[PDB]
Amino acid sequence: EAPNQALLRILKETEFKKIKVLGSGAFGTVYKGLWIPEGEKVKIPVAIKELATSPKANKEILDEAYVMASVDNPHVCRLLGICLTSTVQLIMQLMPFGCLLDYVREHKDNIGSQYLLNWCVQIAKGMNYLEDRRLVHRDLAARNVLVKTPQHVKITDFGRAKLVPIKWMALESILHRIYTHQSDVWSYGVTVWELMTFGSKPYDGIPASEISSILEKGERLPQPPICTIDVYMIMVKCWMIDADSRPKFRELIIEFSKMARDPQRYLVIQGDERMHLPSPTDSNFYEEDMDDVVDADEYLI
Ligand SMILES: CO[C@H]1CCN(c2nccc(Nc3cc4c(cn3)nc(C)n4C(C)C)n2)C[C@H]1F
Repeated sequence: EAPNQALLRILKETEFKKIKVLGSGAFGTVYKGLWIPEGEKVKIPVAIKELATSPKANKEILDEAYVMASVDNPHVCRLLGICLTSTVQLIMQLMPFGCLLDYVREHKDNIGSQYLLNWCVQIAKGMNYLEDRRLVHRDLAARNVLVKTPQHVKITDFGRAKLVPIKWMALESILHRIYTHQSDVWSYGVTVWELMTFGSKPYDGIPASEISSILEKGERLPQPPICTIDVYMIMVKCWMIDADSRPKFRELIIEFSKMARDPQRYLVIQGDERMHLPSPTDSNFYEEDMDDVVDADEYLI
């Protein structure tokens, strides 16, 4: 197929400063930082993913760097560059509000129908872009959707993307390890369920080995209280046994968009419309020298 002419930017260690730790797991650690390129007079807020050195872990991060440097969409996280130190670090855009999963849990009392439905549209747009680029995510979940601003979310975590999270997986994937854009649609349905329930764990208490049998019988995630039959019906269609019967991401963009034009007809939330989240039109929305700071989305070379 088509040659991948994406540019892999090699960044000097001296061009960026680690500020604090954002998260730490088995992979290594993610830091909040600033990237001050060449003689540009710009400070770009960045997230630095730093890898111990084992030949296997270095290949896995370079496989993720390959995919992440090959995407370019407002609703997908792109790789700004890599730094070749003794460790190997991925330079990414800072998503200051973290993962959408923790965001819905921490801010449920100020999350209205407008925000929820717009997030669904944005995720479907990012996913439809990945489809255009012939990329199967294989790990779509609310934990892997990051928040740039409460009004702007992006799909990330390409560590499993190709051309195991059982409770988010399609039945063909659990049983036969078959991954399609239609298996991503199933994971999209589960992600929406996570948003609509304000961060509830799917099939809470049920062990992962029991899921495949539960799905085969016909058991699915329940109707969230805020969901009208209109929204639940969509989630349900993402969980059909026949992958081809499931909606396409382009149809999900359309369906969630029609709904986002009249959000209270499709999601029933007490106190909705009187709820407000931070916006770039708020005071003190934007610690260091705030001079010459530019978001990665506006920094293009
Ligand atoms: C497991 O590795 C993950 C780490 C998170 N990730 C990612 N992609 C693109 C941008 C980005 N930036 C980013 C990540 C942040 C963040 C601010 N900005 N605050 C927190 C708490 N986190 C994560 C650790 C979830 N983070 C995708 C993968 F790199």
